[PDB]
This record gives sequence, structure tokens and C-alpha cells, in this order.
Amino acid sequence: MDVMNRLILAMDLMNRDDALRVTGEVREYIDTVKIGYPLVLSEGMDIIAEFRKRFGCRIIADFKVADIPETNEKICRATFKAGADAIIVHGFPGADSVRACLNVAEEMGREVFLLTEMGHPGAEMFIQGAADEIARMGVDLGVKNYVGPSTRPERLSRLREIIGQDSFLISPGVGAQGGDPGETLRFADAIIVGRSIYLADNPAAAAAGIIESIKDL
Amino acid sequence: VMDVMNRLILAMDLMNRDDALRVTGEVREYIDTVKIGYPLVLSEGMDIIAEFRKRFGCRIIADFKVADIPETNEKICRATFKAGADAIIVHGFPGADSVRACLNVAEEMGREVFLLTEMGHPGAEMFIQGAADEIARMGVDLGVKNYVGPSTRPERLSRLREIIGQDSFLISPGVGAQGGDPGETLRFADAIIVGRSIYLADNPAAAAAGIIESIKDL
Ligand SMILES: O=c1cnn([C@@H]2O[C@H](COP(=O)(O)O)[C@@H](O)[C@H]2O)c(=O)[nH]1
Ligand SMILES: O=c1cnn([C@@H]2O[C@H](COP(=O)(O)O)[C@@H](O)[C@H]2O)c(=O)[nH]1
Repeated sequence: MDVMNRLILAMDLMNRDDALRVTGEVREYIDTVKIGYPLVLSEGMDIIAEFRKRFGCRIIADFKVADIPETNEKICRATFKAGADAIIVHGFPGADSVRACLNVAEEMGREVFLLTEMGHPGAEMFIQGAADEIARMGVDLGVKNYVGPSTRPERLSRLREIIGQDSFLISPGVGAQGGDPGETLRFADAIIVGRSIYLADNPAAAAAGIIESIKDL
Repeated sequence: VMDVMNRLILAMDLMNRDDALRVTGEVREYIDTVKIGYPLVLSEGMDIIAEFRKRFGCRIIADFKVADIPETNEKICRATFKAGADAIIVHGFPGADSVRACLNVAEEMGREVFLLTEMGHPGAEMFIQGAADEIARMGVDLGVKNYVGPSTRPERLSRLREIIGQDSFLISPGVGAQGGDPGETLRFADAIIVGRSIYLADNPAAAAAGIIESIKDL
């Protein structure tokens, strides 16, 4: 996957007008947008097609898929039907639940991104201790796309070690949550940035600044 | 705790508005509580909740298995309650702060959180099962009063009931298609969740009636 400027916009605004306007302001800096439930549940799944029509950008649905296999397949089908190019799935629920997603992605020409470890404080309670095993499960299942935490560069580095240099890795937690753009890119192929951009007084300048700090990479 | 008619909750996972509405209407005389998940919501929009409320006199539980960071969890809960959902199901594996974020929104918006402590599919054995008891204990500590546990694992469901106490409310999916027995599950759960066994039946009403007939004494 070729992500422009190695920067993925996490568009979590919950108003269609603001979401479209802000994304439009930073469109020259990106070509990949991560859309999640905050926006989809507020404005509908048709918003995905609207983004493709207005920006011709890649769409990653950050839906943290975490249900039983049967339901996961239905969720992936509905998501890809709406035009998403990829979907983010939790690994904690087990291999069968991940496989269900991989099946639908293969049938509709999309990609599955396996979320192995999250970066918020609570992730240390249960997720962190299972993260390495979840990553190995991904490798065993043939997963090639992963999501790891910018807030814990040592954990992100370990994830990269497990999956190898060939796998694709994206990482949220940059900016608002404290992650550093440059350091995160030492291990991840692309960084995900939300609030530091869409809540900034001037989103375009915010995006430009981040890219400027990593222009060397 | 919510008074679930016949201790039976319909898992409406059909992905077509016409079929979802028709089947729910066919069993309305037996159920006043419907669980709506992403299969239907992502196919027809959150306004589907409005349609169900308008057409039927049923409570709505949004099975969204919320599993994001605290900030995103808050946004998801706000959007879900804004649409009319009475309650939302949240995953506990992401930790205490992520669950607390949901409880805070539920409290401010006057709605409820159901904590999913353990799942019943085969894959649940890998990581979820070993963390379930602690996730349940965490829920009790956080003040959670509503829980979701697996009908497919009677031993696990029984332990969950012990951990949360008799006052807590517990609902359980996995009955029917996944092999769980209605009566056996109700020994521990306040209500059972049933999807395919009802919505894929030639006559959903007859299927619902049959299940209720098997637990009449309960
Ligand atoms: O471990 C994870 C997984 N996902 N996200 C998601 O990535 C984005 C981060 O946005 P932010 O830059 O505004 O913090 C949000 O959409 C959030 O749900 C995280 O923050 N951390
Ligand atoms: O541990 C869990 C948690 N949730 N569900 C959900 O409960 C319903 C079960 O439906 P079924 O009767 O068709 O199996 C579906 O909506 C499914 O996502 C399970 O099956 N198991």
C-alpha cells in the first residue's frame, strides 16, 4: 500500500460538513483516510462513497471488528459494500474471528489490518500481554497488514520484529496521545493522525508541519 | 433491571430493512427487547433504530462491542444513544479506562452499558477465556450492573454469575444456532439472546413460541 507522505488522516469528526471541509483542507497532503464509527454512526455509511467521490482517497474502516466469525463476516461485507478498501480487526477474539474477515476481504478485493496492541493506558491490562501471540497468529494466518501503538515505541518496534520488514504497519497515537511522528516511522510504514489535525485551528498548517518534521523520511 | 418479556431477546442480524422489520413484527407478541448490531446498522443506518421504535414497542440494545480507546468510545456511545438506543454492549478486554468512558456517557445521557466479559465462539478460548474472570471483576469494581456472557460455555456462564452477584443483570447469546440450551442458560442468565433460530425460521413466530414453550416454567 502506497500512502502519500506516510500520513493517514483519522477523520473522527462527527459532522458531515466539518468532516468534508477539514478533509478537503488537507487533501493535498494525503491520499488515505481512516474512517471510524464516530463519523459513520453520525452520518451513515454512505459517507464513505462521498469521500471517494470528492477526494479519490483510499479508505480504511477502523471498525475494531471483534465479534464471532458469523457476525464478523456480515460486518466486513457491509463495510466493503460501502466502499471501504480495508478494515481494522481486533485479534483478541481469536483466529476464527480474524479468518472470517480475511475470507470476505479476499472475496471482495480488500485488505484486513490486524490490530495487535492498542496504545491507550487500559491496553496494559489485558491486550499487551497477548499482543506478541496475536502478532504471531497474524503471521500464521497470512495477515500482511498490522496496527501497533505509537504511544509505546518499544512495543511498536517489537511488533515490527515479529511481522518482519515485508509486512505493512500503520500506527495511531501520534500527536494528541503523545506519539512522535519521526520516532513512530522508525518502525511503522505510516502514521495515523487525528485530533492534532482536525481539531487544529488551521488543519492544513498542522498537516504541513507534521510532514515537515518527517520530510527527512 | 429492565423487564425483558419472556426472558427472550431477539438478535436481529438480518441485513435488509424490509426483512428485519417484517421478522421483528412477526415476533412482537413474544418479545419487547431487540438487540441490533452492526450487520443491520451498517447496512441500513442508525435511523433503523428510529424505525423499530416507531413500529414496535421494543427496547433497543446496540450490540456494538465497543472496543476502542476512551475518547473514541465516548463518541461511539454518544452517537448510539443519540439515535435512540436504550443500551450498548461494550468489550471489557481493552481495559478499565475504555469501559469507564462508556459508563460516563451512559450516566450523562441516561442510558445503560452492558459489559461483554466473555464470548462463546471457538476463538474465545485463545485469549478471552483466560481474561474473563478478571474482566468481570473489573466490571463489578467499575459499577457495571449489566453483563453479557456465553450460553455455549455453561461452566463459564455460571462463574460469571457468581462474580457479578445475583443483583446484576445478565443476558446470554449462543442459544440455538450455536448450540446453547434455553433452559440451561436461564439457570444463570436473566434473559437469553436468540438470533438465527428465530429469524431464519420459516415462521419466526412459531420458532419464538416454541422456545418460550420450552421455558414456560422458568
Ligand atoms: O491503539 C489504537 C487503535 N486505534 N486508535 C484510533 O486511532 C485514532 C487516533 O486519533 P488521534 O490522533 O485523534 O488520537 C482514533 O480514530 C482512534 O480510535 C487509537 O488511537 N489507538
Ligand atoms: O459471545 C458472543 C457475543 N455476541 N454474540 C452475538 O449474539 C448473536 C447470536 O446470534 P445467533 O442466535 O444467530 O447465534 C449475534 O448477534 C452475535 O454477534 C454471540 O453470538 N456471542
